Amino acid sequence: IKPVFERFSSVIITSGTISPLDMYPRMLNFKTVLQKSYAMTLAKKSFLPMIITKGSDQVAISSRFEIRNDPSIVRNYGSMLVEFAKITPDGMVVFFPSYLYMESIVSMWQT
Amino acid sequence: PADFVPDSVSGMFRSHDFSYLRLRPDHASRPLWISPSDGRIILESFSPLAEQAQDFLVTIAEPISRPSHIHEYKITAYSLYAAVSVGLETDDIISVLDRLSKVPVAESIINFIKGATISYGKVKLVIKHNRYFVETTQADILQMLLNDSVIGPLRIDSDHQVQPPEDVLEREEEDDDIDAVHSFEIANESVEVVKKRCQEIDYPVLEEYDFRNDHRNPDLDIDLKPSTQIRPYQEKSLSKMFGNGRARSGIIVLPCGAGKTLVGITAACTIKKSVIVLCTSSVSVMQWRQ
Amino acid sequence: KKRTAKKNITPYQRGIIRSLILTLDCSEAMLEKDLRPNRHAMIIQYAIDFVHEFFDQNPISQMGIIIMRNGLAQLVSQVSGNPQDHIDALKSIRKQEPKGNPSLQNALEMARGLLLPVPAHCTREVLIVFGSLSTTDPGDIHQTIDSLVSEKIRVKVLGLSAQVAICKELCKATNYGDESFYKILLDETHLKELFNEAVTPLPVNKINKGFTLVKMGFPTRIFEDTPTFCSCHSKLVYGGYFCPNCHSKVCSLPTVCPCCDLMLILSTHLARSYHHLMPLKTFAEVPTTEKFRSEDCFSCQSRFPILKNHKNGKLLTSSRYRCEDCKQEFCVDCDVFIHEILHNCPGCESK
Ligand SMILES: [Zn+2]
Ligand SMILES: [Zn+2]
Ligand SMILES: [Zn+2]
Ligand SMILES: [Zn+2]
Repeated sequence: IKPVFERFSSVIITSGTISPLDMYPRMLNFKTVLQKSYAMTLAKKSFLPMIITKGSDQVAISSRFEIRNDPSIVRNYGSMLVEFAKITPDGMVVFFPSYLYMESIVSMWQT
Repeated sequence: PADFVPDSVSGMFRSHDFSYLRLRPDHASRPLWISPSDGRIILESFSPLAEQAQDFLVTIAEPISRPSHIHEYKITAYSLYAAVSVGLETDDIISVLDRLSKVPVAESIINFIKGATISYGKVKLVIKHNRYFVETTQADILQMLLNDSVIGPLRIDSDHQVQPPEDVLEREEEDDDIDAVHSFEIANESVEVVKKRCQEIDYPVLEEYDFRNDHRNPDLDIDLKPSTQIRPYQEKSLSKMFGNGRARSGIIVLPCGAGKTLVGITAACTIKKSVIVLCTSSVSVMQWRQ
Repeated sequence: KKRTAKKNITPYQRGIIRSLILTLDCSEAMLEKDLRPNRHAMIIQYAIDFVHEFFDQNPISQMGIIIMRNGLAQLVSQVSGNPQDHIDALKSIRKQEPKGNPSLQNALEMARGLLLPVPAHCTREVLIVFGSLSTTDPGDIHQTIDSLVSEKIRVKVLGLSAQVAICKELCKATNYGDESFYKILLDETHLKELFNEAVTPLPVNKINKGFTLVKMGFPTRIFEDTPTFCSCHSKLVYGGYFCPNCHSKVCSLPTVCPCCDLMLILSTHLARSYHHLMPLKTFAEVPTTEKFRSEDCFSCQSRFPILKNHKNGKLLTSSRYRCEDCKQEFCVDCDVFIHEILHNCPGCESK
């Protein structure tokens, strides 16, 4: 980066996601002026972030254990996915943490 | 005996009167009517929290009556233990029941509910180095373990050992409560004495079954396949019996012939340790197997 | 604290004649457990209610019923003007159980085929009671939607507990763009009122379209009893009507003459229409402390007015919801009753 911050004078940084707004001055070693974040002023809820830590078995889940199978975790995720597929209208996404993870998971879901 | 009568003590707490019993002031504004002397819960249609009240009653007790207008309540010692293991707050549950139930909360019933909320299904049995010890996550469990004749007197002062927890776990206390808390190691002789004391002094401990800590038992020739049939009551019973993390030995009444042994097979595979199966008769054993 | 419609801003036009083709949904989805028996049983019950209501308030229209089972649209009642046939058809269905997936596309195409004979002055419509969260189409759908809007066929659908993008597009598309017709429900009572508001004719802001005089004639009841004889069902019926022109008997109905094919009505149907055309101004709720009016009802004689200074009670409100043009009071019950059942405003009639 250093050459551009050297060359240009007035630069901007913008994203719908940046956080925290101090790691970037640290890593990139550059001077800022206005490090502001904007709040979604909504007259309505409009979206429902959640943290589904425990499946039906009330068991803590993740991908952290391995890149592997542990049929408890697999069955838990599969239940999650299928009930969502029942409930949401057209259009849904998922984001597995890594490709091999998806390969194994879906293979043995099809199992 | 090594068992406590309270498990089968259900069938009491149904009797009252009108002179000593006063009209519940909440009777004027009470969506339900929890009859304490009779142990009943007359949850009429006026209750707006009827689902939650029924869930709480079924946890703590056995709802005998479920009429179209109002429900009924029955007392069950096993039901009391199940409610205690449910995990709901005792004081908050009592307050909610008093608010919804028009009848005032009875003294004896309130005391039983308070005892079941903490003591019932909430005993403390600490573990050190992945074994069974005399301690508790809560303060009461540690005091009981220290004052326990077998837990304390038979428990070595060493807080925890990995090898002692694996081998000796005052016997191998694989049926102890949650480990990794303030506790001390115990020997490998007399779990019979420990459970006898627990049932005699009425200590319902939230036991587990640390199968991976059963270092003495090699993992038997078990094929951990859940491909056998699974049923809603079967799976919910499995969820209840496995508890938290490690499984636990428990009692579940099941419809015989309706896949009763399926959950047992699943749990036996889950623990991956030495398990045996018993049916009624040897001919019935063969019939069930086939 | 009030929940009132501010103003009616199409009190000039409606579709008085109708041909509404209700299409139910009998598919595996409707078997879940959210409404008391199921989706399906409650749906059909309310459908019966709506059939009665709609054929009352619009007693000159027709109607046809369509199911969606196994991805197929199987007509269960020809487009007809006799409520009893449709009622019986629904009765029959309710004892039968759903299967397969809802094929919205097929139902749509079957309707568009079905409503072709309906003449220009008559107005078309469909009412999808869509219950599921998917469709299964054997063709392009936007093709069909385009054909629809080409054939001037408004569509209103009542989704169950979700919002489906394609349905929203569908309603927004046929109804001249103005999206208000994809209302979906959140409660059973909401559902009852949903059907109720589906009963009335449907204005938004009508484009200037062809308005056409329609020939019709009124019958005269018959007298004889033993001479029982019918020309619309070929039975013996102890006495009926006479087409003024065809001059043949016709069993009791607002039906179309089965001999010379002209519409038959008495007038009371036209009276219902009149009621729908030009309704009243919504009755105003009088100011709590500024009313100083008579302490009674007017149409009725109720004693529910006020309480005169009671800390919070009098501070609440003054039940004097009073209509505008006649400027006379009316208790809440009287106003509800006037604006629901009979639309001649009591005082506003009298002057
Ligand atoms: Zn006839
Ligand atoms: Zn005629
Ligand atoms: Zn009145
Ligand atoms: Zn008036």
